[PDB]
Amino acid sequence: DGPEKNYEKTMAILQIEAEKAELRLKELEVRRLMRARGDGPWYQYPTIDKALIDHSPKTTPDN
Amino acid sequence: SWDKDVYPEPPRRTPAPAPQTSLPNPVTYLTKIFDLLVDRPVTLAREFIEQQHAKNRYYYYHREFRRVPDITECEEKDILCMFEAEMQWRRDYKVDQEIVNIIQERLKACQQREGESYRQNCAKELEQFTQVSKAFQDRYSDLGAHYSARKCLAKQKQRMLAERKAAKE
Repeated sequence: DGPEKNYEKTMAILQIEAEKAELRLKELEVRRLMRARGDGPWYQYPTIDKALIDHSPKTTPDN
Repeated sequence: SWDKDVYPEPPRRTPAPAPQTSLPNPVTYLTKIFDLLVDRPVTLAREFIEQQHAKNRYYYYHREFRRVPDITECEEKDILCMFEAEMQWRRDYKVDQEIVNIIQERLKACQQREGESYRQNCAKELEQFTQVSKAFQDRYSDLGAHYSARKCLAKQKQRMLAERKAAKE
């Protein structure tokens, strides 16, 4: 085939791979931030559900 | 066929034959025999094949590449532009190598042609080759096996910094 075909194919492959590398580094940074802050959807370790708490009148007035 | 400008061949100066001896030169008779028995049939065959070629006359063209932004005008991680520039640089590298080869061919042809007077009659060719050698070496040398356009850029930048330091002193 023509050389220009391989030229364009190389350009496309380079773009795809470079974008993949950018995304991988971005993912690593995002993961570190989320695991160090817990401010993202990832690494949300469970906590006690407030629904379990009962607010009905107890026996002793001072709870 | 080739460009005599690219491949300079000084005009031939063959001396006129002036025999001073009655004895017939064997070389002349041998050359006549060789012409008649070899050159003639060879030329006839060449003519026939040339006719055949003239019948089937087709042309092949020379591909020309447009200039592409150099690695200097390229972003840090712009792989597309970097690929374009690197391919351009490699093409220019090949062209420079071929230029060196052309000048070397000139030098060798001069060495043979001028015979014993080669030392005095090839000064221009030697100077040309020296210039081309210096330029090629400064541009492309010590880059390494994994040479790249970025490497030539780095070498040029280092050279320019050294030049600045020297000029400042």
